[PDB]
Parts: sequence; structure tokens; C-alpha cells
Amino acid sequence: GVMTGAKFTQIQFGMTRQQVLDIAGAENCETGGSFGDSIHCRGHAAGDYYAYATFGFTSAAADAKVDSKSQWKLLAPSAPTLTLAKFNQVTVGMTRAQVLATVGQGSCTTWSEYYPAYPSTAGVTLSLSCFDVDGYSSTGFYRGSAHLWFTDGVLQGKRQWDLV
Amino acid sequence: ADVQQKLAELERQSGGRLGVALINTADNSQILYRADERFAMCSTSKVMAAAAVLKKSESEPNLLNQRVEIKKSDLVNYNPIAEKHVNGTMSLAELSAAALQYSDNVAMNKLIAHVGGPASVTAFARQLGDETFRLDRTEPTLNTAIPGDPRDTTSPRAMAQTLRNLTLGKALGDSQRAQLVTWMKGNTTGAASIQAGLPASWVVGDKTGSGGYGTTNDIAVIWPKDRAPLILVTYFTQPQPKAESRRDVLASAAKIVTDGL
Repeated sequence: GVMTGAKFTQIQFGMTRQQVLDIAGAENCETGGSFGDSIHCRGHAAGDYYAYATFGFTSAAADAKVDSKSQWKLLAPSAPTLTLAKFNQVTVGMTRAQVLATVGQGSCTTWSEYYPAYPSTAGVTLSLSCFDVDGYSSTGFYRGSAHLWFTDGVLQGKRQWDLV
Repeated sequence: ADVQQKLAELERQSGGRLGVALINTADNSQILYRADERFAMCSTSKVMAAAAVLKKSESEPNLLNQRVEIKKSDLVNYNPIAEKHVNGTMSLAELSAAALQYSDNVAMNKLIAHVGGPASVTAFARQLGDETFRLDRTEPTLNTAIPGDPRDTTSPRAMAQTLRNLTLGKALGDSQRAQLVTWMKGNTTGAASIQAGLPASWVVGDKTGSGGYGTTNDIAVIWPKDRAPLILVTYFTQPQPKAESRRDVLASAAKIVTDGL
């Protein structure tokens, strides 16, 4: 099959390029072009492209390790409960734990997650996509969602579209 | 009339609203279906934003090499190329290619911002003689596609004439026209839309769009085997807010209007 959320979850930070391809299925994946030395794996048709993952590595070397995981429409929120009111309760400067308790522990999926000093977590950057009860779709247009981004575990900004 | 009846029955079976405009440049003939009604363009508007930047480059010929910063505050739901360059830069060439070949939403917003905002993209359309096109919003909200909402809409007739002028005519300088065609031909997405209704030997440069209400769009320049090129716009939208895409309807419309070529 194509790239999936289960495959994305099975792939871990620190795995090699070939470990990524073992799990993802190299028939789904590419490198080069617009993706540089990252590995980009397509899932099902969605929107004007495909659900996908992009994996970044510590270097171009054949045995470099995953230091970056990004995905679009591979993961559904486990219990979306975000509202406009909860979004307005989030404040720049909050820690990740404070944000998740505010928006709901099941409301978000990880959009991008990057460790520039991998295996160290210093400088980690994180983008969460968070959804109201029916805002997520694995194929079509979001119906109520937010982008929350962090550096070193501290919320640096927030944006939302169509929350109520 | 036979082609009209087939498009009407396709629309009826599909449950939605279909708009089609074909231009055959061999004889300047057209096949039109709801071609003066408005449809939400969704990502098909990325062609106009890219073309507006190309037009600007005619007065600033190093423009496509100029760098643009990408920040987390720029991200807008779908951006597979720009997210690789957060806290870095992309050139306007890279942003144009990402918008046209991956439908990257950050790339679209940088092209819009570069020319001065949505009203400036609309002004570019007016300068080409297109009085119908309107770009009102940025990504991602330009895709809401609410029935009755004229924001971010055009008509099939207007978009087919404008795409002709851009890709085959003189709306752009020669090198800019070649660059636009190169980008659209190099876009290998869209194989399930207009291209799926055409013979495999035909060369297609297209841009799809998708949005709310199951909106499913494609605009294309088409080089049939041994024939003058075609321009084809196919727009489709559905009554249900959460309707799923129907790329196959666009393929079906493309087959109907090119049959016999």
C-alpha cells in the first residue's frame, strides 16, 4: 500500500534512510528535486496532491538518522475538542504542556517536528495542527483548524481558521 | 447539441454543478457549458498569481532569482515545499514552481504578497482584458467555495480566454510564456483530472484545484497529437459542504468535449 499514518508512527527519530524506506515502502518515496536530501513518501490522493510524509536526516550520508518528521493527512486527531474559545485561551509563551491541556490532549497532530541538534533536544521546533470536533479530513478541506508552533517547548505563535 | 446533452447528463448523474469551456485554437471554436456562471477557482488561481509575477519580471528580469523568507507564521495548512525552508528562503522561481507543481499554499501566498495582495492579482487580470476574475482572499480561506459567494471566483469562459492569452498568446513576454508553459507541463499532478479523459499521447500542462463543497477543478493547455493546441477549463462543485472530490467528472467532461480529435 501507500504511505500511511501507521507507517509514519512506526518510523522513529534516529532511524536510518533505509530503515525509513523499509517501513514506508520505497515504491511510495522519492528524494532529490524539491526535497533535497530528504525522503518524501506519498500516501493517498488528497486535495491537489497526496497525503504525505517528509523525513529529514542529520546529513546526506547513506546512514544518516531521522531528525525531522513532517506529515499531512496521515494522522487523525484522536479526540478533537478544540474550539475558538480554547484557541483564545492559548497564549504565546506557554509551554507545550500548558497548550495541550488548554486545547485538548486529543485535538492535535504533529505537523512538523525537527531536532537541529539531534539526538539533543536543544533548539527543537514543533508545529501542531489542531482541530475542532469535525475539522479534520484525511481527503478534503479542513473545517476548523489551528497551527500552533514552538521553539524549545515554548509557544511562539498561533493561527486559526474557521473555529467556532 | 449532442455534446451539450452529454455534458448535461454528466452533470445530472454527478449530482453537482459543472462548468466547461473548451477553446480549439485550430479554428477558434468553443464548447461552452455554464461558461458564464461563477465557480470558486481554488488552486487553479495559482496560475494567475504565478503569471502576475512573470509579468512583473518583464520589468525586472532578475526577479525570479530574488529570495523570499519563509517563517512559521507563513504556514497555511498545506505547504510541502515551503515547510522545508522555514527560517530560510526560497527564490520566486522556486515559489512559482512549488505553487504550480505541488500546489503549495505558502508559495501561493508569497506570490500574492509579492505583487501587492489579492486586489493586485485581480488588477493584473484586468490588464489582460479579464473582467470576470476576482481574487479576494489568501490561502487557505480562498478555498471555502460556498455556493453563492463570488469571492475568489471566475467563469469558465473568462478563465479559458485568459489561459489562452497567457500560455499561447501575447499576454506575457516570450521567455515568460515559455517559463509558464514549462512549469505547467512539468506539473505531473492532475493525471486523474482532465488528462485522464485524453489519449495518453497528448501533452498536457494543467493546474488542478480543490476546495469545500467537493469543489474539483482543472485548467489546462493541451497539445493533441498532430493538432493545434486546446485550452480546457473544467469546474465542478457539489451541494454538500463535506462532499468528496470528483476528479473523474473532469476526466469525463474532457473526454466528451474532445471526442473525435
